[PDB]
Amino acid sequence: PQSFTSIARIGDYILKSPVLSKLCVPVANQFINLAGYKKLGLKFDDLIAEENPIMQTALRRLPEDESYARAYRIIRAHQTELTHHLLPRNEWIKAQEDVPYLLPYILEAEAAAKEKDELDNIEVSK
Amino acid sequence: PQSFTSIARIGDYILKSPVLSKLCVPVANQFINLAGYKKLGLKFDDLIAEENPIMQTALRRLPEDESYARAYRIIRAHQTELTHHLLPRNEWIKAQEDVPYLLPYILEAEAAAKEKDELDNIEVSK
Amino acid sequence: LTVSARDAPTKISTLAVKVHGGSRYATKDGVAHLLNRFNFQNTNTRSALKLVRESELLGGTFKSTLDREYITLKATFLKDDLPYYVNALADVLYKTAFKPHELTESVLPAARYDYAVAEQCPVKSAEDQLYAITFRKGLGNPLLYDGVERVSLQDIKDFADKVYTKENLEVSGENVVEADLKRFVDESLLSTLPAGKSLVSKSEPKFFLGEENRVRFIGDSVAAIGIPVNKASLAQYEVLANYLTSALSELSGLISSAKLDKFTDGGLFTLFVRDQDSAVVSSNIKKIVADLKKGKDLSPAINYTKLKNAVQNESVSSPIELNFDAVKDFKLGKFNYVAVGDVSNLPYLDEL
Amino acid sequence: LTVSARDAPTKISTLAVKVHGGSRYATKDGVAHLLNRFNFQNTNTRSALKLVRESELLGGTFKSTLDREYITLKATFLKDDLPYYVNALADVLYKTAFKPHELTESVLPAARYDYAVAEQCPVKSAEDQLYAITFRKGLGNPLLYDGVERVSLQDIKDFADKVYTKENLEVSGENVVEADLKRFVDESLLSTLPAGKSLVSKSEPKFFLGEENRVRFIGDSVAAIGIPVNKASLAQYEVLANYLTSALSELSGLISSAKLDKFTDGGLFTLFVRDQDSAVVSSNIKKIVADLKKGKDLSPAINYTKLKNAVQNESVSSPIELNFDAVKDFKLGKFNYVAVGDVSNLPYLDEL
Amino acid sequence: MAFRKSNVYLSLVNSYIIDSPQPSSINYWWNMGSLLGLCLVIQIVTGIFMAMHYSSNIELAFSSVEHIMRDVHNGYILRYLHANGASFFFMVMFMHMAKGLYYGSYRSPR
Amino acid sequence: AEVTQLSNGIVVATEHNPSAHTASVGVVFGSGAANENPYNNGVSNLWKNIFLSKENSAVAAKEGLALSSNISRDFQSYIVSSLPGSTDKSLDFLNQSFIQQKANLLSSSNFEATKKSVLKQVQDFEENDHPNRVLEHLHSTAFQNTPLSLPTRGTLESLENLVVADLESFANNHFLNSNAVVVGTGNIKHEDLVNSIESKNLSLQTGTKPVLKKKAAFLGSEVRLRDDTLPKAWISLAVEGEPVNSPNYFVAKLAAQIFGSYNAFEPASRLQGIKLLDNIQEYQLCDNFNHFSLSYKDSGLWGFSTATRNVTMIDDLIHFTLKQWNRLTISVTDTEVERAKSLLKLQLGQLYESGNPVNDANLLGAEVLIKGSKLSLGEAFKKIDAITVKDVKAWAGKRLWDQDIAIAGTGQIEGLLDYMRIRSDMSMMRW
Ligand code: HEM
Repeated sequence: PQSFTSIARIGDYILKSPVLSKLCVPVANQFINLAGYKKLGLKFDDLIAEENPIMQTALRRLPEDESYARAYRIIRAHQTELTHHLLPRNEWIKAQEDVPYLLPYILEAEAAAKEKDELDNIEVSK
Repeated sequence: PQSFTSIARIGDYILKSPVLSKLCVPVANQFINLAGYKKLGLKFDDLIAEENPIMQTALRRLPEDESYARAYRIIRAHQTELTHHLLPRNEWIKAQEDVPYLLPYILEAEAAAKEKDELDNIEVSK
Repeated sequence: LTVSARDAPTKISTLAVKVHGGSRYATKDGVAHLLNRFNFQNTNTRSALKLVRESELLGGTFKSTLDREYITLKATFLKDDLPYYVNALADVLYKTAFKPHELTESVLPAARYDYAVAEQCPVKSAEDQLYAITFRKGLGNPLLYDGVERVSLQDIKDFADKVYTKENLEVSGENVVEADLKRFVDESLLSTLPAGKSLVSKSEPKFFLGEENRVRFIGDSVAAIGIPVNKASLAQYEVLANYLTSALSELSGLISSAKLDKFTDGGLFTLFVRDQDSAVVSSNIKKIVADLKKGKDLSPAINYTKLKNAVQNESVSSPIELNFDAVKDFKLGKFNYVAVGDVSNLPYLDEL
Repeated sequence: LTVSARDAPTKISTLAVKVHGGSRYATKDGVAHLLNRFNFQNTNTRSALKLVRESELLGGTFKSTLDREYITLKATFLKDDLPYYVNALADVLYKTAFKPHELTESVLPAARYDYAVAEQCPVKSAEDQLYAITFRKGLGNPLLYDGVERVSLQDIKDFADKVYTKENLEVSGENVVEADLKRFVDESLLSTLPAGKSLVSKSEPKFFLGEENRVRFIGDSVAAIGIPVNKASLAQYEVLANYLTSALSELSGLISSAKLDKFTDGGLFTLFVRDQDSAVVSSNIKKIVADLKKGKDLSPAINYTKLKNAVQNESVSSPIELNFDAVKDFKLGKFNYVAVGDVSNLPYLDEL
Repeated sequence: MAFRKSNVYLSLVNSYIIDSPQPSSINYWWNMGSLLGLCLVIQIVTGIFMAMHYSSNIELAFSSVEHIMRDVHNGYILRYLHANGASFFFMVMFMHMAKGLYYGSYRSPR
Repeated sequence: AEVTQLSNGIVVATEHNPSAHTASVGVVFGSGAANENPYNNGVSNLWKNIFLSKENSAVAAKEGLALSSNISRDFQSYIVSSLPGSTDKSLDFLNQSFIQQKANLLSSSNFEATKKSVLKQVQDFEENDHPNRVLEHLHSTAFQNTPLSLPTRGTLESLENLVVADLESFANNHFLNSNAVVVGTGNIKHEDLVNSIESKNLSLQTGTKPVLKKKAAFLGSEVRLRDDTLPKAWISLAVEGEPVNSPNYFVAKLAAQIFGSYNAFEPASRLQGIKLLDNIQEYQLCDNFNHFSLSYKDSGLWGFSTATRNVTMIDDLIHFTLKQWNRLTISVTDTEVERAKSLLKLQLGQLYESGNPVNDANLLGAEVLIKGSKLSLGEAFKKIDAITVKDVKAWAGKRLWDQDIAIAGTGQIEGLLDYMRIRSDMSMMRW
């Protein structure tokens, strides 16, 4: 419901400014570590809702190895929440490997769709 | 509901004995031209119900010319029953061209399915 | 009609009828494959269902295979059911029904399946292309029907009563006594076949040398060489086959397969190198022919090829008794070539 | 970069960029067709959607086609929008994005469709088989990608970096001024290309004569003969083509189509006779070569092929001016042959 | 194919309550819909077997309810099942709605 | 006619078929791919390919021999087939290059090349041989954590850490003389064979192979290696069957032959006497299936292995063939019993009598290793025709009614419903 270019421009304006970064990035790190999606063995790019067309194109444009690892991480999250346990301490997703592997694909897909809807409502000189 | 081998057996026994033939075929000819399926431009073997497996295989084994002529006769009967008329006197199916064309395929298909039914209910001597 | 059987003190017998009706004698191509897939079907007396079910109750198995020369009709049964299977093979040789409704329903999907299976292997395509470039329209008709030349039902009927004649076929078998088999082949409807002409002609079938074909194919690449051989030089090339695909050579790791197809009149020695990469096919077939163009000594492979030909002529009914002791050496002359697959990265006949 | 065009006081212009990157210069086979289908995809600045919709609003169209030698990028526009289309062709030559998601979604289905279309027609199959048996790995690479050699995005990127260089291409145009087009090919992104090596070879491409290919095909039967011609014998075979597919000969009722494909080195004169029937194609191509092996008069065809050469040369702007007056007679020598379709009823090379 | 997938009513019952593919990780909050269906059937059944005795005048409404409570056989059971299953119906419905607006099943595909 | 004699060490078993040509002498050991731990696995296949290597096969081919080998789940065999007048050459070759010193076979050039070729062909088997690998995964999950669970070819992860020390330890621990049986098929007489084994002294060792601690126990399990790249869906489910030297062995093979094997594209296998082919032939629910009955030394399997291109109706195929399995216990007829009796006699005759004298050598070596003497083709036929319908019903109530199954699948098998439905569709409520 919120396009990722909006979140990207807000987040890049927060990160590249000095006075906001070191005062909002520690509370963001503590919020991510308090959310507890890493204890189920999940990066954040599995958590994103998929029933957009943008996420469908971004998941069909994924490479064929990251797609297999993503399907395994989702299935392991399903099973280890089915057992109402957590993954052991050796299989938690560490903070060094929560890289965005899907966000460049979603940014290029939403930029393509935004350019398409911008071109469909164009106005020539009247 | 009634197998065509039984109809063919009773009909052959009525036909090829000369006492019953000259008594049974004139009332049969009068019953056929009183029925009125020839005024719509139809042979008889279009009238048979096509929703048995025997009739479905007997239609899929039909040759390519008689299948197209059969489809045209069925569609023309549909249309001239829709307009609540009859076909004109030139386009009535004459009695000499009311040839049974589907009946050998029906007889051999029901003979094959019948032989399957009594081959899988067979018993060796015990 | 030559009845040639032998006895053994065992339980399971086989009865086979071999006709000379492969794609050597097909008028249109793919007609022999349609007749071979057509064989054990509806007779004018009983069905293809009644025959299969009552023979399974009697304990046997029908089969019909097809190679370049023969059509083989085999029946494997328990030993005390000989006259029923003799009468069944005579029934199916005489009076098959030949209906269009079973031509389209049962014969053509089986032919399409067998053609797709033999197409998806890249070595059978090279083998029949090697046949088609060695012998043009003798043995070089394609083995299987593929929808190129449209075959009717009337062509199948004409070919069937051309080939299913009494002087053409002969009946063999394992674990049957010859007296009861010769007494059951007579008092039958195998003796009342039309006594047509035998179809084999015994002079050598006019080969062509120094010809190349290049077939484009997605998958794995093969390169095949093929030498048409006479009847006198059959032993030397049989020793060469059992020497090349054996541990006596250093060329066994390169050659994936090598075999001599034998016939009455002559044969064809074929050699396939298959890989998934294609520079290895190029270097392998270059090494193979560049080492075979020098003289190889074939006398160490004589006892081994006597073993291999005893064990391969074990169960066939057509034993050719080759001598294998006038063999001393081999030097390759001219040879047909076919390259299937990644065809631009494969060497030509001038490069070999 | 030799940009040179011509002018005429009219409305609709075109501007073409011819690079030397056809199937002749492809490293792997099927690379050039994938680059040609990859041509008008998204660049690094603007997309392939914005370019199409914005150029439709500005009144023009793009195209990208591929012969055996050239890849030509064409733009047809209204005359008052020259520098936009020059900058669009410069951007699409310089900075195509080369995305794998644009490889598998948008380019591979188009290449699959075009290969299926050019494969379901038996004349193009005969033509490329005749090319591939005349010239082996030079001009005779296959024109379209079929998947036999697996090529992915890195080979397409390296081939585009090899062929999209400055001294390789030429720039043509109709209904543009020459001075401001020369000013607009500068001030641009086309002069900042790497000044790479030219790709055209001056040697004549080493043909092979007397070779025959026979490819099995479902549908119509095509017999095609093919003669590689030099640069001195170009006029004689051009007037032979325009004498054979004309009313002057007795043979245009038999010959479906005959054409001479010209190049800077030499050329290839191909002759296709096709039908549903195969004995018709047999007797036809036998009559064609049995009459062409005698001497044919080529004197009444001279003015007619001057007409046909003018109507064929005004379309392109790389005209090879033949003088057409040193031609007297024709006598056929050695020729390559290809038979597509119902092959077992088609004549072989020593039967002709 | 099977008769539970071929027959038209049994194909509906099959595709809804037999082999309808449910996600593998749903907890006990997703059973509230089955509970609401059961309790709706309970309300309808006890309501019919009370409306066979309830007369809806102004002189006979409360008197007929206390006639159900006192004289008909096991009528106290029926009236307390209706009047308490309505409260349990609304509490399981509130749990259904709160699960739906907590787990984000108001979102884009439903 | 299948004579067996115990010598000083070894047991000699032979059968003399005087009409066959190639007489075939070899030794068959009773230690297959279920007599080791899962870490040295594939040492049996590695020994087979060491014996079949270029050095050994060139030495055997210069003299006129042709080597053979076959590794199975309790017996492994080494067969030197030969011409009938030349079997003392076979015997002293098998003595001089397998039973005595093997230092020509076990140096690190031939062993390195053999190990590399074995690694390549095992990974080519794992990728590109799909029904055999799911029968192997069925064996690996049915008898798991128990020595019958092992792969025959060996796994890749437990084959790259094998050296000549493993092969020498296995040849010291399992290539014994109270574990070996020498066999002769083809046309050698019995007494010239033992005369040539007792003239030249042939004895491998003296000791006894180590006995296992854990017997083969079935564990009802499930596994799925779903690779949706593949075009088909190869699944195979199986229950615990009766082992060898069990009284309910031939009734297990007969109950397999009741349902037979099928092939959807051949027009002569679509007309068989199976009741399942009137359920799986109107929507074409499968391409082939074959009901095996494997009987190893301690236990064995019983089930069917299929392949399906119609990957949406997998559960219907499973449900239909499992209802046909319950028809064995409740209402099996007698015409199915007699059809399977004649077809089982035909199949065992096609297995025991054939042209190749090395398959007879392997079968004779196995059933003389486990039993002690070979029962003939006549006694097997008598034990087959002594089977009534009530024996099949008793065995089917014993081993097929509501028993634990083990499933192994690959390909597009999401349409395969998961385990408890397949387990509790092995027992119906009496219709
Ligand atoms: C949606 C489901 C239903 C709900 C939530 C519901 C709720 C209620 C409630 C709260 C009452 C008042 C009980 C009291 O006095 O405290 C009531 C009364 C009543 N309901 Fe329903 N009802 C439902 C369905 C039905 C249906 C379908 C019928 C008819 C068949 C019915 C018949 C009655 C009757 C007769 C009364 C009269 C008073 C009594 O005897 O309880 N109900 N209902």
